[PDB]
Amino acid sequence: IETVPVKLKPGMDGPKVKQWPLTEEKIKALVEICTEMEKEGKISKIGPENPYNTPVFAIKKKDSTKWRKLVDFRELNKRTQDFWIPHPAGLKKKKSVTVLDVGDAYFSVPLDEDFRKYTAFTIPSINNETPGIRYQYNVLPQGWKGSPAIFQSSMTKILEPFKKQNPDIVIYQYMDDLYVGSDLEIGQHRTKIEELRQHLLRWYELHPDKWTVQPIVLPEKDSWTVNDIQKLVGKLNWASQIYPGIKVRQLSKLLRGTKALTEVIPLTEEAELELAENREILKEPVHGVYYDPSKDLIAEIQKQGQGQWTYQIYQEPFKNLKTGKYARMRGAHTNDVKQLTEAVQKITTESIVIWGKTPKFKLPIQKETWETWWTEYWQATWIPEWEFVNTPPLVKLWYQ
Amino acid sequence: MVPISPIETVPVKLKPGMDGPKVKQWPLTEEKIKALVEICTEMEKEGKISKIGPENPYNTPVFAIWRKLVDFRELNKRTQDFWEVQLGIPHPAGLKKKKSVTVLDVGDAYFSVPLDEDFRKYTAFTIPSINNETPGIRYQYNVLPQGWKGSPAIFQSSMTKILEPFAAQNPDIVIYQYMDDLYVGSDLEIGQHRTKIEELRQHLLRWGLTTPDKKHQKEPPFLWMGYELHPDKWTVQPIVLPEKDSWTVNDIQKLVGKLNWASQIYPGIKVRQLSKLLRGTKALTEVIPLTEEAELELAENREILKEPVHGVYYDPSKDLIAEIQKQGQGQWTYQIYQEPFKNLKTGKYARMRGAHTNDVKQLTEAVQKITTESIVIWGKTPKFKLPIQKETWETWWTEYWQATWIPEWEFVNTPPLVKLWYQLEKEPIVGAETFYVDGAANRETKLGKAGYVTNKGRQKVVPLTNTTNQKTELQAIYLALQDSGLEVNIVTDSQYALGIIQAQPDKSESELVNQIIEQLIKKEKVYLAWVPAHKGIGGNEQVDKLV
Ligand SMILES: C=CC(=O)N(C)c1cc(Oc2ccccc2OCCn2ccc(=O)[nH]c2=O)c(C)c2cc(C#N)ccc12
Repeated sequence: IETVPVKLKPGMDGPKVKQWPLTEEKIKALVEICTEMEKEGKISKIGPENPYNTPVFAIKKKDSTKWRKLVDFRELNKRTQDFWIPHPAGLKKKKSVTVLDVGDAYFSVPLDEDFRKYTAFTIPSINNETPGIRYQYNVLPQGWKGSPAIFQSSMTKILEPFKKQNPDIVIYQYMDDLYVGSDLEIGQHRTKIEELRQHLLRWYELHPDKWTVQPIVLPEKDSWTVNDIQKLVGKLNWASQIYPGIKVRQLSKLLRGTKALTEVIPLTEEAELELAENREILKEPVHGVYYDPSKDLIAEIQKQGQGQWTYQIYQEPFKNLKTGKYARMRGAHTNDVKQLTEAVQKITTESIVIWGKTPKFKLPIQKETWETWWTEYWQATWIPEWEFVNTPPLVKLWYQ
Repeated sequence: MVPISPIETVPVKLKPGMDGPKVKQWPLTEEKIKALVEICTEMEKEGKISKIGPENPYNTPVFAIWRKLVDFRELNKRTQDFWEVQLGIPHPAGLKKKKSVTVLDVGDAYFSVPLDEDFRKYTAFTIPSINNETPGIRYQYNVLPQGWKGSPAIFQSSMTKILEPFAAQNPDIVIYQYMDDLYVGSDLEIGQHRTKIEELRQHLLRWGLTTPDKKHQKEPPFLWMGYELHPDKWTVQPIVLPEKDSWTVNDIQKLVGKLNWASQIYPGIKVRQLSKLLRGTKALTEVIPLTEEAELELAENREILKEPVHGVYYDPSKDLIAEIQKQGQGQWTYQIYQEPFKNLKTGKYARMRGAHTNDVKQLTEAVQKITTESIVIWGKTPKFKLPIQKETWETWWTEYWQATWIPEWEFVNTPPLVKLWYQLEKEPIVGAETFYVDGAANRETKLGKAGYVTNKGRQKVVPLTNTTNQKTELQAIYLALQDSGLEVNIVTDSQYALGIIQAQPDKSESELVNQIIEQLIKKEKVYLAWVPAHKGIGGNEQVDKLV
C-alpha cells in the first residue's frame, strides 16, 4: 500500500533486450492475459518514450490447460541493485519439500513509480506488421528479484501464525516459489500443504532425503579383457585428478605386450591389491570440498542415451559439490531437447534447495537448437544462465 | 467550427547529463534568406513554428535548397533513445490476399502532431538577416520536425492510438501504417470497401487530419523496398545480371547483392564462389579474376534468372510446408509453400565456418533457420520435407553425444540424400586385428614419426618432416586404417584425434582428416579405443616413435 524506493546499480542503464519471435497461439495467449492484467491495473500501456525492453513468452505449467505469462527478467535482475537472510541449511536435510507458486501475492503490492519504466515488455506482432503492444508493470512483477525482497516483510507477517504453530516445518522463499520442508507422511504432508494454501488464500512432491552424492564405482569381474583393463586404467587415471593416492602401475603392468583387445588377461595379485586399495580410496569423500557463496555454481550435463542424463555441480574443477543422474521418462521419449530442458529445470531446483541460487549450465547442445526450442518445454518461473559446449568431453563414459 | 480532438503529446527528454544544442548558424545568401523568410512566415501562419525571444540559448542551423532543411544531427546526438518505430520490415510472403487494397495519404498529419511543450525550446533555429544588420529571426518548432530523432516513432504511435478504435470496431478490415501512408485491405464488396474508406477519412478528420480526396498516385503493382506487390502475387523487383568482361570487387558485391536478394523467390541461387572471391580483400577497387567454379555458378544463376518467378500470398487455412535440398560445398536451398508448384518463398543456407562438419549437422542448422524465419513471417513452424531417411535420422540423434531435435518432418526422395557415412562400434571386435598407434614430433626441427604395432606382430613406423604432435597422431590412425582389413580395432592415446572422430565429420579442412574419413567409409567395422599415454600401457609404444 506504500511504495519502497528502488533504483539500479550505479552507471547501469535499464535493460534493452530484443524480444524474440513467438508463435501465433502464444501471442494470442499473451494478448488475453495482458488485456486482463490491464483491466486489473497490474500493467499499463506505454508510449515510444520508453526505450527499455525485457523479453516475454508464454508457457503452460504442469497439470493445467491455461496459458501463463513468463518474463525473462535475467538482464533486469543482474542490473537491479542488490537487496538485503542466511540460506536454510536444513531444507536439504528435510525428508520432503513442497514447492508452491505464491506469485499472485506480488500483484497486491504497487511498484515504485520511477522504476516502472524498467519493467517494459513487448507483445510482438507476426511478420512485423504492427509495432507490438508495449506494457510496463504497476505492481511487483513475477520473476524480478526485487519482488520477493520487497514482499519479504508481508510474507513474514502472513507466515507468522503457521511458523509459530509448526516449529518443525522449514519455510524458504526463492523468487515466486515457497519451499516447505517437513518429515511427515505423504498424506499428512498433502493435508498440511492444503492447510498452508488455505491459510495463504484468506490473506510438487520433492524428496531430498531420497537423494545423495554418487561415488566413483569400479567394475567387479571374474575375467578381465584387455579392453576392460584399458577402460579401468583410463577411469582410474581420470579419478586420480580428484583422489590423490590412486595408483595404476600394477594394472598397467598387465597391459604389457600387444595383445588383442578381446583377450582375457588374469589379474596378478599385485593388480588385485592395487585395485582394492583404489576401491577403498574411492569410498572416501573428496578432500577439502567446500562451498563459497561468493563464487558461481557450475552445472555440467552429459547425455548418456536411452533417456539417461548425468550432471555435476561444482565450483572448482574436480571439486564436485553435487552429482546426479536424471533418468526420468515423462512424455519426452522422442525429444532430446525436452529431456535436456526438464533436466536443467530439476537441477536448478535442487541447486535452489541446497544453496539458494541458480547455477550456470554447460549444455551439450548447439546454441541454435537450444535457443530455438527451449521455451517450448520450460515450466519454471525462473531462468538460469547457460553456455554451450561443442567438443565431446571424454569423461562422459566415466560418469556412466 | 467543429471541435478538433487534441493529440496527446509524448514527454521527451534529453540524454542524462547533456544539454540542448548550440550550433553556429550557417551564413546564407540574400535569396536563400528571403526564401526562408517566406517559408517560415507561411509555416508560422499555419502553426508549425513560433517566434521566440532572446532568452532561448539554443540554436540549430538551417538551410534551403525553395525548400527549408534543418540539420538536427546535434540535437539527435543529444536526444533520448526512443522505442524503435519498426523492429523489422514485413515480408510479402506473410501478407494475406485481399479483394481490395486502398492507399491513403496521411502526409498532412505528419506536421500536425504536436511536440512536447517543454522540449520545443531545444528545436530553436535562427534565420540570418540581410547583411546581418538586424538580429536574425528566431523560431522554434511546435510539431514534430522532419529529421528529428523522435519524429517517426512519436508519429507512428500517435497514428496507432488514433486508429485503434476504428480497427477495433471494424474487424472485417485490415489497416497498416507505413511512413505517411495508410494501407487498408478488405475482402468486402468494392462499394462497402470504399464506404469504410470514407468512414476512415471521417474518423481521421475527427482529429483534424486531412486525407486527400484526389485519386492516389500509387496503384498496382506496388513497388516497395525492392518488391513487386500484385493483387494476387509478389516477386522481387527485376534482377539483371550484367555482362562484364572484367569483374571488380564492387561488381561482385553488387552481383552477390542481387543474387542474395533474388534468392528469396528464385530457387537454386548459389553464392559460394562469387562470395569466396571476396575473402580477405578489403579493397573496393581491386579487379579479381574469376575462377572456373564462379563461372559455372554464374551461368547457372543466369539460367535460373532467365524468366520471372512469382511468390503467392499466405493462406492461413492451408498447411505450411518447407522442403530442403542439398547443393554441395555447404550450400543448401529450400522452398516454403502451401500448394505444390506455388511457392510462398525460397531461400538458401550456407554452413558456418568450421574445421570439421557433416551433412546432418548442416541440415539441422538449416531446419532451425527455416523454423525461426517461418515463425517470424507466419507465426508457426512449417512441416518439413527433408532428403534424409527416417532410420538415418534416428540412428544419428540416438547415437549423437549432443542433444538435437527437428520438428515434424517427412522423408522426400530427392538426391543427394543426407546419409551417415560411417559408424564406430560400441564394443571391441572379436577376431579383428588390434592396431596400437602412436605419433610424436619434435617442437624445434618439426621432425616426427607415426606408426603402429599390432597383435599379429604387424608393425610400421614412418618418418615425417614439418609436422606436429597432433598431425602425427592423426597420421598414425590413418596408417592403421590403410594397412588393416575390413574390421579393425584401433588404440590411441590422442585425446585430440578421439575428439575429432567422435564429432563424426564427413568433410574437413585438413586433408589428413579427409583421408581418415575416406578410409573409415571403406571399412565394415571400426572400434576406436582410447588410453592414457606414458602410463606404461604395453602395445602403446611411445618410445618406438620418439627415436
Ligand atoms: C504498412 C504496409 C506494409 O508494411 N506493407 C508491407 C505493405 C502492404 C500492402 O498490402 C496490404 C495492405 C492492407 C492489407 C493487406 C495488404 O496485403 C495483402 C496482399 N496484397 C498486396 C497487394 C495487393 O494489391 N493486394 C493484396 O491482396 C501494400 C499494398 C503495400 C504497398 C506499399 C507501397 N507503395 C508499401 C507497403 C505495403
